[PDB]
Amino acid sequence: VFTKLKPWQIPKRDWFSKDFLFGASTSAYQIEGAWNEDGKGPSTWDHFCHTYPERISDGTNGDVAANSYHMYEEDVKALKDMGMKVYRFSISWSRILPNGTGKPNQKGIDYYNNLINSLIRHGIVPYVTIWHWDTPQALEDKYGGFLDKQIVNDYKYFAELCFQSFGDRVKNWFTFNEPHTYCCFSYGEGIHAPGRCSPGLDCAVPEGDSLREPYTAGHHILLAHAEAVELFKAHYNKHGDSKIGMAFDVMGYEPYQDSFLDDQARERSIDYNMGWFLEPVVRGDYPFSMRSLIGDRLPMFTKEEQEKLASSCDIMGLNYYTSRFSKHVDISSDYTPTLNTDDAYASSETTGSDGNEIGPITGTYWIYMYPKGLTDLLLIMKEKYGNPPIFITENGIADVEGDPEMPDPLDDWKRLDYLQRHISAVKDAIDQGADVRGHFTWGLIDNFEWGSGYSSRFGLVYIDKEDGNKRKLKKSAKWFAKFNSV
Amino acid sequence: VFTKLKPWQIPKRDWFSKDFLFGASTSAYQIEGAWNEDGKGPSTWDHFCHTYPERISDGTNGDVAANSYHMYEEDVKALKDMGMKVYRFSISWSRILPNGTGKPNQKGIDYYNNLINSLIRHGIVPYVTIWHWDTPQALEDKYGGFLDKQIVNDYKYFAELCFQSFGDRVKNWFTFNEPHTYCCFSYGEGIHAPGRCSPGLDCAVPEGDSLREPYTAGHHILLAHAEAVELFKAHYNKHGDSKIGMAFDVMGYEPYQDSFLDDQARERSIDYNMGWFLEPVVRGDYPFSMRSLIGDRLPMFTKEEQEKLASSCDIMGLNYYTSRFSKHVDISSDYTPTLNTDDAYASSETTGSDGNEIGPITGTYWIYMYPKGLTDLLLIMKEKYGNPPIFITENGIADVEGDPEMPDPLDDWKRLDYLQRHISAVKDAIDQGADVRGHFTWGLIDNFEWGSGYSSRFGLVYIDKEDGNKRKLKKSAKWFAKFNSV
Amino acid sequence: VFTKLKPWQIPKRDWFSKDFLFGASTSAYQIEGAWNEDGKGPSTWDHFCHTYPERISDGTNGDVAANSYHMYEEDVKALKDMGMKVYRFSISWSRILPNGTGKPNQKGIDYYNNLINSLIRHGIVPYVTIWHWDTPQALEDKYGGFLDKQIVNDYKYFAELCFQSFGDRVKNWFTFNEPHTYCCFSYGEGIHAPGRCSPGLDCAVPEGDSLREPYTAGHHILLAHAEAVELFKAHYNKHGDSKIGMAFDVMGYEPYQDSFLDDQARERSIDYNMGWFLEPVVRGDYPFSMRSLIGDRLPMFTKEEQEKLASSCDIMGLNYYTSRFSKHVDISSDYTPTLNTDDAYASSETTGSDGNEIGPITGTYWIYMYPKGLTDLLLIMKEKYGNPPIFITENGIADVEGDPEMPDPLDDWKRLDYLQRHISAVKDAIDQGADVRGHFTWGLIDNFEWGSGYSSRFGLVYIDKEDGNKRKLKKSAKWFAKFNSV
Amino acid sequence: VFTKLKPWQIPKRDWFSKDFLFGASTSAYQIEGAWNEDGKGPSTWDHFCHTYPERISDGTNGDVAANSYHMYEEDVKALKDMGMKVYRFSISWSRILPNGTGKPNQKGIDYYNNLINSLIRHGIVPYVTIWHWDTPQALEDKYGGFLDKQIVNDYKYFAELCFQSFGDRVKNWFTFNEPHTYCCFSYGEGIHAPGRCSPGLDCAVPEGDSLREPYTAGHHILLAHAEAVELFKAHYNKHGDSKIGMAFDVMGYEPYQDSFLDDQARERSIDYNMGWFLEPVVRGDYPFSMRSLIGDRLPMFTKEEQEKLASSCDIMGLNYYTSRFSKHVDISSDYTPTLNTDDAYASSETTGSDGNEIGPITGTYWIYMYPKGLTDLLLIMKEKYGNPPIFITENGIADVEGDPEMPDPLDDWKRLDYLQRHISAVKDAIDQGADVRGHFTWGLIDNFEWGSGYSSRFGLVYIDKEDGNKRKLKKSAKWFAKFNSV
Ligand SMILES: O=[N+]([O-])c1ccc(O)c([N+](=O)[O-])c1
Ligand SMILES: O=[N+]([O-])c1ccc(O)c([N+](=O)[O-])c1
Ligand SMILES: O=[N+]([O-])c1ccc(O)c([N+](=O)[O-])c1
Ligand SMILES: O=[N+]([O-])c1ccc(O)c([N+](=O)[O-])c1
Ligand SMILES: *[C@H]1O[C@H](CO)[C@@H](O)[C@H](O)[C@H]1F
Ligand SMILES: *[C@H]1O[C@H](CO)[C@@H](O)[C@H](O)[C@H]1F
Ligand SMILES: *[C@H]1O[C@H](CO)[C@@H](O)[C@H](O)[C@H]1F
Ligand SMILES: *[C@H]1O[C@H](CO)[C@@H](O)[C@H](O)[C@H]1F
Repeated sequence: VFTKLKPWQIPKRDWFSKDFLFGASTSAYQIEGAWNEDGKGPSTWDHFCHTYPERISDGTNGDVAANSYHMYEEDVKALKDMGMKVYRFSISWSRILPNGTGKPNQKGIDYYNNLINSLIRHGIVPYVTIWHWDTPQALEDKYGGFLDKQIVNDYKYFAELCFQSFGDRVKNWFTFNEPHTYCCFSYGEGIHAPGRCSPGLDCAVPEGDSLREPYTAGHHILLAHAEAVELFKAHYNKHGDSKIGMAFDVMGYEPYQDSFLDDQARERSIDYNMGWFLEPVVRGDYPFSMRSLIGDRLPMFTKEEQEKLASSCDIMGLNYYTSRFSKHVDISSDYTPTLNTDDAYASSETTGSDGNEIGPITGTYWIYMYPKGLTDLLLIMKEKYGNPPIFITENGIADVEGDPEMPDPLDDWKRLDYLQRHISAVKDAIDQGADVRGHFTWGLIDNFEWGSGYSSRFGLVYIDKEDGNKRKLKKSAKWFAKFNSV
Repeated sequence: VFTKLKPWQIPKRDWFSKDFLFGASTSAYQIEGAWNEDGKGPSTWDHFCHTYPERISDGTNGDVAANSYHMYEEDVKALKDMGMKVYRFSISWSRILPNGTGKPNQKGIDYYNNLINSLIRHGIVPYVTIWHWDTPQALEDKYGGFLDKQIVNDYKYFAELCFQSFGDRVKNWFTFNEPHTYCCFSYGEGIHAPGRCSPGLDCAVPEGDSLREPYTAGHHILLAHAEAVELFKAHYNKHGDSKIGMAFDVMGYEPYQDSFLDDQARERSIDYNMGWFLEPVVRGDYPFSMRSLIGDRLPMFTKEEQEKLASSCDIMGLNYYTSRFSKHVDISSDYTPTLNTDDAYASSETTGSDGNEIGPITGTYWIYMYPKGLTDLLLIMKEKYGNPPIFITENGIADVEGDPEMPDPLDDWKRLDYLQRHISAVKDAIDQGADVRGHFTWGLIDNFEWGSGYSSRFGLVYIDKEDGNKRKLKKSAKWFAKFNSV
Repeated sequence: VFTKLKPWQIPKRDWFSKDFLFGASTSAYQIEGAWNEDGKGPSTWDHFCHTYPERISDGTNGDVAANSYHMYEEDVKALKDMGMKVYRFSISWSRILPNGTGKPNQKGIDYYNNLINSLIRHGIVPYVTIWHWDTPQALEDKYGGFLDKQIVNDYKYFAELCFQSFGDRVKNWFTFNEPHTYCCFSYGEGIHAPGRCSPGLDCAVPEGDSLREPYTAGHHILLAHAEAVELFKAHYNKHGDSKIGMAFDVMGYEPYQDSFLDDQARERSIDYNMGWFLEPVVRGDYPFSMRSLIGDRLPMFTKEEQEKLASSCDIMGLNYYTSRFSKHVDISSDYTPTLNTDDAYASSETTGSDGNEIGPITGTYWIYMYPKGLTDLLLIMKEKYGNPPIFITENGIADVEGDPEMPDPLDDWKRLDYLQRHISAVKDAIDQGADVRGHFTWGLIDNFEWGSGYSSRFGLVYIDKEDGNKRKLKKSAKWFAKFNSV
Repeated sequence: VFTKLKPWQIPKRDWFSKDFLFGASTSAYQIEGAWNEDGKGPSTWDHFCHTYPERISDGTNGDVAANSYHMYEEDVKALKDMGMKVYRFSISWSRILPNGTGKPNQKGIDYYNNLINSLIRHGIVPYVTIWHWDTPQALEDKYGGFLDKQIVNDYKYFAELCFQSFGDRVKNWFTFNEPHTYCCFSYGEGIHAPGRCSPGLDCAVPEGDSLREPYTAGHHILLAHAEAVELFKAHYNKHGDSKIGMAFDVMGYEPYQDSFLDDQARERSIDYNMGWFLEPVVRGDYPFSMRSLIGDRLPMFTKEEQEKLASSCDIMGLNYYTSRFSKHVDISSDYTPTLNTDDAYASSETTGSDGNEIGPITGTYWIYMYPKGLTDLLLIMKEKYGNPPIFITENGIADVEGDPEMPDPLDDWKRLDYLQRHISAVKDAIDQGADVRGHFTWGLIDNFEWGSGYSSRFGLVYIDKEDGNKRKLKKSAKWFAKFNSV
């Protein structure tokens, strides 16, 4: 049993202002393929699938993906067929600068220009993510990538190349997508590229430090962000018509039990999941809870860095899927952190004190449906962080390959119902005064879901692997066509 | 200008239930004198005035004080004349056990029995504080007093002697009064006996550690408390008619500025000022904020100790005078704590972000009038800590000797107005559901105010030093006589 | 110490609708100079500085001021450089009709036409104040100016000349600016032109009646207003695209103490400060509190006048700077009013019952920062007076010449912070449903601040007296350029 | 149609605390008879019926009334049969001091002692009204009664005689009952004894001043009250077990229409009806609205009088029947007050702006049922005047002689339903925190209703005029017997 909305509860486009923006997202590694064509350099993700293919659940990789490097016109067509106003895509760093640094790859640039111009031809606004986990392996080999401060200037140069090549047409940018997921998975658990973790943990490269490397990578992301935004505002915003921000993964939290301790744990969960990266772009420092618990493992900003970081986003993206219960862990003699996420002293529980799961499972094991958590986080943005302009830059569910209760990949009523509930939760936040400007479904098309490969399908549009990677509208996509009055 | 209540706003006795208790407090060192009579041993406070007399502002000490060791019948008479229902006094450890341990001093015991029996004769209920800063100097010399765990068992034995000698008549007990003030002043700033602080700070004995000794003393107080309460419940409560708790100094806090940082600082101020000692008797551990900021300087409880501490108070005393603004301090490279109170990362400010003091000065430099802070703390007790039974075991103001705006020591309209506002703030909390059971003014009589000597007068009843230490009712006391319908 | 907003609390242009209007104000006498050029007649203010120069604090006058009669193009340029959408300026009655009545001065008219056309050329909307304290001295000499009903028809004719000359281009008008300040200062205290007060008070011309002349002048203003608005609606609004109202000085009030008496005093303060002039344009009579306290000194309206006055504003301006505490004064034998403002029976106090000032001083002695008072008054407009369209037609602070804490006249972070807090308070009112349509800073440029001369600088733009009256953008002005995305 | 409460909405005794007091009231002139027996002097009411019998609607008077001077034991019996805990009765001044002053009438005293002792024998507490409109005609003849200050001392002496004769047994006193009704009717409209009004108005003695005499009488009542209470507290409250206050007639008010003017009118209605007499005993002065509108016709208090009046009631009685709409009247040229009640500038309307009466008629033309008005006034007491102890000292309805819809005088379901609704409204106020201590129905027995004679029956107990003035329990009385569990 999965209870759907009553029909009079289904969102209508008029619930939202005329300037509010509906769209969908993808990322370069997840859809493009052509991983070695036209001069493209390898990324950490090319390298990690090619050297540790067993770390992808279903044995696949992104060498071809949805083949959007050649089929992008079909991605544009599917957006136009759903009536979407915005497409949020990412630039593959390694496609445009094969060595991370130096000579731009002109074919890489032409590709983005082609997609950009096609969107504009079709009345769709491009929102661009500069970096989406996607680091050139040349920079990884040369100095350990995000673990070395040399990443800061190299990223700055990449960002600049984006502004120069695409900024006359692209007016909305996100520097980084999901720094918290990236740091935890790539350098804490190590299940994501480049696959690092502490000795004795199970990841491709157990030569790292799960209590230190995530913070180091994180700190360089934030410094990279501040440099790029400074450069943008000084030399690439002459009309004053362009906006730049960052997109954050966020989970909602509820206290595990009715207890002032779990109330405190909940605030530590949110600092750690959201405030890690958001509190630096707001005030130029990490949350106090994090500095107090993580100490010398969490680098200090200089005064110049504090001030460059504070107020560095015109827009913020929130990538939201699900929520957890937050359960208080005591500081004690018998307990020491082993993963970076242990430093919150709050375990994320899928079941609450009364023995119930937080909401219904939606397909993949980690997406429990809890739209209230999203409205809650949006009200924190409003009340605590100054109500800056929010886009929901990811929201959606997977259908899991071979699941007997999702036998027809186009009949995604479950995805549709989740998306309708979340859009309705965004309406709730807007009615309560939250400054939300858009909703971008993850994903436009089924794509390579990292460690799960293609086996997790997140698209509004089906990618038929047995039929030449053809784009087919699912039931969800067809609802959007009607909703957007196409 | 000091604005008084309008007359229709003045509390009436009927505002409060018939079982609600109005009373006054004193402590042994502050009123008794007779510091070496009838076999009494010296305390840390005898020693500290006799060895470091220059640490008392006005050059005085407690050798004679109000001379309540001989004039207690006049203290009883003054309570009866105001119509008070309760007298909260302390037992001098050194009077009853001159060496801290061993043979009881029978004259010391007789004295308390005399006071107790006189109160009961006069219809007044005795509430007894076992320890009020007042440690035998023999235990201080032998092992450093509260800095050594041997204090735990020695205190237990003292408490037991109290229960045995006085428990057939005394049914309400506080183990300790103001642990937070005691730890900060006696071992942090070192302005109170035994006068210890870090090398390089200005106190009588700069041989201590202002970042460690306060926590050590504190931890032993809490262990001493748990042992005494365990012993009490097991062997001294056979009728089940007796109650035992602890009394805490508390300041109200308001955020310095409208900022989520100062909201966070405020919660750290309250943990540090109130939760330091209260959160152990509630859950058997210190506040998480304190463990996170203080780490190895804050001792761990064993599991037996956690469980003995949790729910160890039947009643709690709140000693309230004033409030502060709490201002957020960042964890940074350039900042290290030097006093224990630095570990809150929240400075207590008397002036707020708009440049105004929190409330009017009342006489002594640290008592700013802010009755709202008291209602607020009472609602935290209710909402956060389970609404346990609260007594206001201290509340009041000083008149400062020689102040030209308080030229007549009996005309204390200012004290009266403050007390009426605070009683009215207690009524506010009770109307909002806070379980408040009594209000004890500090102090019954002018007394030795520690480092300020007699120059700070806190009494409802004037002690005429030029007229044989005679008790004279002030205007405040006379209001109580009417209020209590005498 | 002057605490600034946290950076995430700073208003952004998007807080406000696209039709909301940001602008700045000036007045003719305060900026124009050229006080006797091109046929211009003298005003009461020319006369009052020339006959009583000692009544201007710093010994200056408005003979040249900012020299905007010749430098208006630089005023326009400074508005365009800040990105302002609206300029609210006043018409000098005496420039356009040197004798008050009769032959128009064509050069006077040409001047306004030049400013108007320049604003429109530069995309800026003109909002025009017809009269801003600025009465022709010929009418003052002939019949005592606003003290004689002949002012009513003479003003009507002046207004008509404005509508005829400028109404094809100007579509928003205010008949009068700050009647309450004008009546109190010019005829009560007498510190403003024409400088009248009761015998025995200290003003230039103590031949008046501080209990009667303010009400007489006031009543004629209101009658003048009703005549001009009747004429406007009947003959100068053929497209129905024009709006006409009045602008009121207002202070916020808080009760001095928690007392139903001070609650009553507060409502009398607001009637006297705001309702004096606003309640006539709403219902066609003065507030009942005023008629009850002022009796025969407060003229009666006829029925025709009541009906002409009621609903006579399409738009209202609120000129807001600061707030006061209102303290109840008793009607008693021993007390009689001497100034008109005594008739409120409520003294305006800068300090409250707890001994604190209402908010921080901002430079000049009478501007205490209290943005909450503005939101409060805006909610009274909404809830009590029918939520008519409100413009904040003045709001700002002075920097005082020679103040050692404002040594650099362009570094006006203090002004900027006050303005950001007030804009944010306007946002608060709008979120609570108040119909606020614009915010005009006082002043566009440093100017002649009446009895304080040039020594009080109110501008967003500095007027460099040592550099040829050159316009220089202050830090506040530069913030507006960014805020308005220029 | 008169809609009754649903049965589950009917008050139960347990709705109220165990100390809450249910009782009934009467007054001396209205029930006693024996108007010239045993040495009793005549009152203003004896004189007024005997000289102006045509001013009593039904041609009757109080010469015999209920004959309670001889049948008081039946009044006691009826209270005991209903289970009442309290009887509020008045002392006839003229019975106990036939000449107003001088030799006490011992038989008059014996009578009250007999009633008092009988109540106590029967477990009923006496609450005594010293004066209830009932002035000795000797004082009326000698100096015009309440119009001369000599009434002040004469009343003081009468009160003292009461305290001396009855104070060992009577512990609760009201100095005066309904001063506002008394002043308006006796000296404004003149329909009550001594029957005075302005020349040209229709009353027995149109030789008075309806704009001045009510205030003069009122002011002396208040001075008389302050003197008696001062004397009481100083010499007749040695155990501190006695309480003294005043009882006020009050109507509820609602604004006639939704208009800030009617909101203002409503506050003037309440000041005039309730605050006239209540604001003096609270703060020692009349309401500001009254001083502002009434000026020299409203006498000033001296400072001694202000302070003697302020806080002069331990208890307050509210006599409540009904409510009105308050409609704003303008201060204008064409309008001058003729009756004292015109000075509120607020007409009391029985019908509201929507054309509906405020509530259902209950029998007599002026009692419209509106229990909400009572809860409202009780919350004003709580929120504005300090929540002093309130008794509802009168509340009830008349059955009108010959009314065809009340043909059986004992079947008073209508009275019962009104009383149940009002008791329930008192419960509402108590639940919202109002300090209400008792409910006394007017009246214990049918009695002489002043200008309406016996034709208005207000009793819980019927007085059978055709059967020897026999007491018969009505349906209402029988409900009380059950309610009070008899
Ligand atoms: O586990 N997560 O919270 C989470 C969030 C965003 C993500 O993108 C992913 N992910 O790609 O596996 C996981
Ligand atoms: O400074 N304090 O907060 C504070 C509290 C209780 C106290 O007893 C004292 N004291 O005795 O100095 C001081
Ligand atoms: O004192 N004021 O409230 C006030 C208001 C507006 C004003 O314009 C002035 N003023 O020009 O001096 C003063
Ligand atoms: O008319 N009234 O409001 C009112 C009030 C109390 C009353 O006692 C009377 N009365 O006796 O006629 C009348
Ligand atoms: C947002 O989450 C989705 C779902 O896990 C991922 O595919 C994206 O890459 C991440 F950006
Ligand atoms: C409570 O505070 C008072 C006032 O500072 C001290 O005298 C007491 O000893 C403390 F217990
Ligand atoms: C508004 O107030 C400002 C500041 O006092 C004055 O300069 C203006 O003339 C008045 F309209
Ligand atoms: C209370 O009102 C009742 C009903 O009008 C009168 O009879 C009383 O005398 C008055 F006190």
